[PDB]
Amino acid sequence: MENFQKVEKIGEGTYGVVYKARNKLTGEVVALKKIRLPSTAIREISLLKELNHPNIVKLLDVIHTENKLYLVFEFLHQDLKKFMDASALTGIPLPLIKSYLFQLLQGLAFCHSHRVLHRDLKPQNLLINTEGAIKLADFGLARAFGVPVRTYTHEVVTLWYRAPEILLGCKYYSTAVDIWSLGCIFAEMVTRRALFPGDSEIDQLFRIFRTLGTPDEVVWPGVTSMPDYKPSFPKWARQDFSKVVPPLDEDGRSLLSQMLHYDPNKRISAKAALAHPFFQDVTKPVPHLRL
Ligand SMILES: Cc1nc(C)c(-c2ccnc(Nc3ccc(N(C)C)c(Cl)c3)n2)s1
Repeated sequence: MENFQKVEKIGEGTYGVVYKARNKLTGEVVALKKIRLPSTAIREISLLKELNHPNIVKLLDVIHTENKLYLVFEFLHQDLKKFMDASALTGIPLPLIKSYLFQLLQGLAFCHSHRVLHRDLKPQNLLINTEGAIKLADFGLARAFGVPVRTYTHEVVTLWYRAPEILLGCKYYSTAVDIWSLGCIFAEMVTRRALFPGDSEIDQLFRIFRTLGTPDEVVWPGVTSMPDYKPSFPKWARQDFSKVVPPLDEDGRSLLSQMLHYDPNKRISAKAALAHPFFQDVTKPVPHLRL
């Protein structure tokens, strides 16, 4: 770590704090994730160094030294969260929303083809550059490790993009959890409001049920047998997407509805989503970035 000079803090994840830093050997600026503290973890994270794609933030190095684990990522100039906040008065242009969703589906189709799941997509780990690219950052493992950031900071775990199977206690979930999260982020880019801003696990689940209807065996076979399912859940009727994401057109609303299917087996895959008619006229616009 003597080779890196911290510039400023740029983020706080669930298990690590992220800094902008300078590599003293090469002169390059990087994003450095510091995890406060497992051999299986070192091996699995090292496998992520091989997972290279245009829509994935490059994991440059894994440094294991003195009861800390440092992840060195390529540096991108802004996150989607800052861009959405900066665009709150005007809205992100629909062609740019479509480009970003298309690129993130390309990134997910690639990592899902290598049986790599993100598991915690959110605007703070979607990174953009001045050329119009957007990239997925910091893929999570199935087994969590290290001191959680919430125990030594004022930061809280966001549940807003969590798939309903995770909230209902499925421990052997699929790549469909990332498609759900991405659908939630797509709706938030379009409407400029989070789709399901829950502040507890039950509030998160009941916000999903109030919009999409309480799931039952008809729409989700096996839902009533899931670990955290309760027959005492209130029964809410489903709402129309025309109410949930105006002014999205019918192709975008149909795609979103397929990304938000309750049954993970019915939920569209990233590969199938790339072929959706919504992307017939996709382009790659330039964002207006204030850095
Ligand atoms: C939570 C995160 N995890 C990672 C690994 C992150 C990462 C990876 C690569 N580049 C960047 N850049 C970046 C992020 C945020 C900001 N401001 C707007 C908060 C900036 Cl100015 C740059 N962040 S951000």
